[PDB]
Amino acid sequence: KREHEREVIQKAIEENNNFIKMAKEKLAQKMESNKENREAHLAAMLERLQEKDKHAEEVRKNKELKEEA
Amino acid sequence: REIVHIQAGQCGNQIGAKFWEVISDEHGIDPTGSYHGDSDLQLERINVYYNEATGNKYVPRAILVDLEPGTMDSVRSGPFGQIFRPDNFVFGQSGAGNNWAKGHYTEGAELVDSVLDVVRKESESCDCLQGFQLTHSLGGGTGSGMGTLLISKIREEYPDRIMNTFSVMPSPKVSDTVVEPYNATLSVHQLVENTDETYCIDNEALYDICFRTLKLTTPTYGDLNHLVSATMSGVTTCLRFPGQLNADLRKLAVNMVPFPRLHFFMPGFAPLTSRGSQQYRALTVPELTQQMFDSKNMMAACDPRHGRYLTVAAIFRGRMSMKEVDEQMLNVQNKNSSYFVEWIPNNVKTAVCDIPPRGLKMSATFIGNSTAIQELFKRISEQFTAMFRRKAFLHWYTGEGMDEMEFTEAESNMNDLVSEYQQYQDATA
Ligand SMILES: CC[C@]1(O)C[C@@H]2CN(CCc3c([nH]c4ccccc34)[C@@](C(=O)OC)(c3cc4c(cc3OC)N(C)[C@H]3[C@@](O)(C(=O)OC)[C@H](OC(C)=O)[C@]5(CC)C=CCN6CC[C@]43[C@@H]65)C2)C1
Ligand SMILES: CC[C@@H](/C=C(/C)[C@@H]1C[C@@H](OC)C[C@H](O)C(C)(C)[C@@]2(O)O[C@@H](C[C@H](OC)[C@@H](O)C(=O)O1)C[C@@H](OC)[C@@H]2O)CO
Ligand SMILES: C/C(=C\c1csc(C)n1)[C@H]1C[C@H]2O[C@H]2CCC[C@@H](C)[C@H](O)[C@@H](C)C(=O)C(C)(C)[C@@H](O)CC(=O)O1
Ligand SMILES: Nc1nc2c(ncn2[C@@H]2O[C@H](COP(=O)(O)OP(=O)(O)O)[C@@H](O)[C@H]2O)c(=O)[nH]1
Ligand SMILES: [Mg+2]
Repeated sequence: KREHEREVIQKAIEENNNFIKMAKEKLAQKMESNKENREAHLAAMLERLQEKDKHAEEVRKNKELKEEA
Repeated sequence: REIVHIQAGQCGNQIGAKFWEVISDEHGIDPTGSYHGDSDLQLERINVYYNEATGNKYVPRAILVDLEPGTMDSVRSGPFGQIFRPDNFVFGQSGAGNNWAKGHYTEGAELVDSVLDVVRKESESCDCLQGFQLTHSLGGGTGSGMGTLLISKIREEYPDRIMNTFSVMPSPKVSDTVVEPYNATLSVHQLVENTDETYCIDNEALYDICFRTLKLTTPTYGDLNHLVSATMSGVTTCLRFPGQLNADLRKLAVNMVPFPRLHFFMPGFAPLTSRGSQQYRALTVPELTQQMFDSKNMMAACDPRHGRYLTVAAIFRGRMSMKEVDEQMLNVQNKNSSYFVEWIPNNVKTAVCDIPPRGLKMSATFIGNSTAIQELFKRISEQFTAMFRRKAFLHWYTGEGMDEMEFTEAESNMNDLVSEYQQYQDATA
C-alpha cells in the first residue's frame, strides 16, 4: 500500500509537469512560426515594391537613350 | 483498558464533539475537565476514554484531524471545546474538496505523519491500550479518504490492537454532492480489510427517523447528530461503567464477528417518540424491547425482516428488573426465531447498566449483525455503477493520480461482500 501511495502522488506530480511542459512548448513554437510567417509576408511585399523601383530607374535610362537621337 | 479516539473531517469532528459532550456529562465532567459528579461508579472506568492530568483534571484521549481549519475553530469555540488537549489539533489549510483521492493520496499525505505523532504520543501514555476508535463520514474527502489512510497507517504500527470505526454512509436524501457514491465505495473497500468492527450509521436511516418517526419537517445535522451521540453513548456503556460484564473491545469482536469480512454492525436506539404528547408517557420494558427490534427503528436503512441476524448485542440502561428484560428478550427470539440463524446457538446477548442516559428514565441500544445490511451496500453500489458505467466525474480523481483499476477493484470488493452476506442468509443447519 505504501509503494502505491507514493506511486499515485508521483503520478499526480508528473501529469501536472507534463501539462506545464506541453503548454510551454506549444506556445513557444507558435510564437516562433508567427514571427517567421509575418516577417516573410512583409519581406515579400517589400521585395515587390523594390522590383518596381528597379523598373522606374530602367524607365529613366530608357528615356536618355532615345534622348540622343 | 485505554482507548485512543480519532475524529477526522467535518462530519467526524461534528459527531466526535457531540460524543465527548454527552459522555462527559454522564461521567460528571464539566467543560473545564473538572469532576463534579456524585456516584463513583462515574470514575470507576474514566481512564478508558480520559487521561488524568495534574490537578484532578480529566482530558479526553482524543485526536482531532481535518484538512481545513473551519471545523477546528467551530469545535474549539463550542460547548466542551476547551476540554481538549491543544496539542491534539492537527489541521491543514487546503481542504479536500469532497475528493477521496485528495484525502487519501495527495493533500492528506503531508499531514498524515503529524497525526501519527500525536497518536503515538497518546498510545505510549496508556497502561494497556486496547485499541482505537474513529468517527468519520464516507461521503466526503477528509474523513473518508484521509480517515482510511489513518486506519491503514495505524494498523501497520499496532497490528494487534482492535480497530473500530463509527462510519456515516451518504444518502441523496441528505446531501447534494454527486461524487459521494465514489468516495463511499473506495472507503468501504478499505474498511472491509482494515477494521475489526464498524458501526454503519446511515444518513438515509437517520433522515427517515427524523422526518417520518420524529415528524421533524426541517431536519438539521444537529438533529441527526443527536441521534448518533445517543447511540454512541449506548454502544460504549459497557466500556465506561462497571457491572456484570467483564468486557472490552476484543471480546465484543470475538462474539460479534463470526467471519472476518462480516464486521459491519446495524445500530438502533430506544426510545424514539415524536413530540410531544407521547414524550411524557412512562416507558415499559416490553415497549423498549419491541421498539428496539422494529425495522423502522434501525439506524441503517435496511429491512432486517429481509434477512437473518448472525449475532445481536442489546444493552439496557436505567432502573428496571433484569427478570422483565430477560423474559422480554426471550419472547422476541422464541416468537420470531426464524430471523435468527440456528447454526449459532444463543446468539442474542443482553447487558443491563444502572446509570441511564441524561433525560431518560430508561433506554435500550441495539447492535445487530444481520445479513440484511447488504441492502445498504447494494444501494451505494447502484449509484456507483450508474456513474462509473460512463466514467462520469472520474477526472476529479484521475487528476490526483488515481487509476480506473482502483475503482474497479473497489466495486469488485463491495460486490463480493454483498455476495457473502447473501450466502449466510440462505445457509441452514
Ligand atoms: C439534515 C441536514 C440537512 O438539513 C437535510 C436536508 C438538506 N440539507 C440542508 C437544508 C435543506 C433542506 N432543503 C433545502 C432547500 C434549500 C437549501 C437548504 C435546504 C432540507 C429541508 O427541507 O429541511 C431543512 C431537505 C432537503 C432535501 C430533502 C428533504 C429535506 O428536508 C425534508 N429531500 C429528501 C431531498 C430531495 O432531493 C428529495 O428527494 O425529495 C424529497 C429534495 O427534492 C424535493 C423535490 O424536495 C431536495 C429539496 C431542495 C431537492 C434537491 C436537492 N435535494 C437534496 C436533499 C433534498 C433536496 C434538509 C442538509
Ligand atoms: C424481530 C425480528 C425482525 C422482525 C420481526 C418479526 C419483528 C418482530 C417484533 O419486533 C418488535 C414485532 C412485534 O412482535 C409486534 C408485532 C408486537 C410489533 O411491535 O410489531 C411492530 C411492527 C414491526 O414493523 C417493523 C414488525 O414488522 C417487526 O419488526 O416485527 C409494531 C406493531 O405491529 C403490529 C407491534 O407492536 C426485526 O428485528
Ligand atoms: C424519544 C426520546 C425520548 C422519550 C421517549 S418516551 C419518553 C418519556 N421520552 C428521546 C430520544 C433520544 O435519543 C435521543 C434522540 C432524539 C432526537 C431529538 C433531540 C429530536 O431531534 C427532537 C425533535 C425530539 O424528538 C425531542 C426534542 C422532542 C426529544 O425530547 C424527544 C426525543 O426524541 O428524545
Ligand atoms: N450525520 C451527519 N452527516 C454529516 C455531517 N456533516 C457532514 N455529513 C455528511 O458527510 C458527507 C460529507 O463529508 P464531510 O464530513 O462533510 O467531508 P470531509 O470534511 O471531507 O470529511 C455527506 O454525506 C454529509 O451528509 C454531520 O454533522 N452529521
Ligand atoms: Mg463539507
